[PDB]
Amino acid sequence: TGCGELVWVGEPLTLRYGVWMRDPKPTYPYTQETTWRIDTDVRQVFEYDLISQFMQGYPSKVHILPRPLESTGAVVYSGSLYFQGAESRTVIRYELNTETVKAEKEIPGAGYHGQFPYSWGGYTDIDLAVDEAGLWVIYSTDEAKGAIVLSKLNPENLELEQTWETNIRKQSVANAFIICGTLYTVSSYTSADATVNFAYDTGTGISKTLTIPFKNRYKYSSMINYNPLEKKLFAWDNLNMVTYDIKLS
Ligand code: NA
Repeated sequence: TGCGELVWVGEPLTLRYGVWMRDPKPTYPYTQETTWRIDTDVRQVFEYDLISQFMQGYPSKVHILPRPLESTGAVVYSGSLYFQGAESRTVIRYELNTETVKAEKEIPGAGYHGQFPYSWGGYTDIDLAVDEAGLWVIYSTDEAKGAIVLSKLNPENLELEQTWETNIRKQSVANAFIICGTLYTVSSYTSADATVNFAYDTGTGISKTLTIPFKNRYKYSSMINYNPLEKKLFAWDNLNMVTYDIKLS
């Protein structure tokens, strides 16, 4: 089937100057092979029309954002860059082709700037994510006492269409990502032998503890972007982009 429960994650494979992203819902004038690189005051977004230009690193367009990014936890979705404004709980939708801020949204009650980071720290309080069902934001609040909160976002206007309060402490996991409507978290032990240790199914409200091995090289709050179009995990560890294959039940 197209979707299912995560049962296996492959070994990370290093992909041959900054974190880059592709659109899982490519929208004309862009195509599947359009790439965007965030140069890491993170404010420049470099746009490459072709994979050749991207690998033969010559950009086709440079965007200047109206404000800098809090972190690399941004996504490109349906022609827009969605990101968190520095030193804020504000998510911004920046339409890339028109260079227009189409929407801004305060994530209500969200902690930011070192309140609810992942276990390895950094300004990772708030993460944007994309899956088969659309656009998400992962965060926490004082109301939720540091438990991971997730909200499905309307990609047009950034309204919170639905919110779930999960039963896992955000600061106790190294990372999190959403596949087929299920939130998965990555453990934070000491070895490179991490695990996908928890799942929360937003379709049912059912959560459980898992033991899926997840290879991780550095004790660093990596930028993980699941790409539902490729059905692969993409991750940036401040040094390289890597891809994890997956298998769904
Ligand atoms: Na992420």
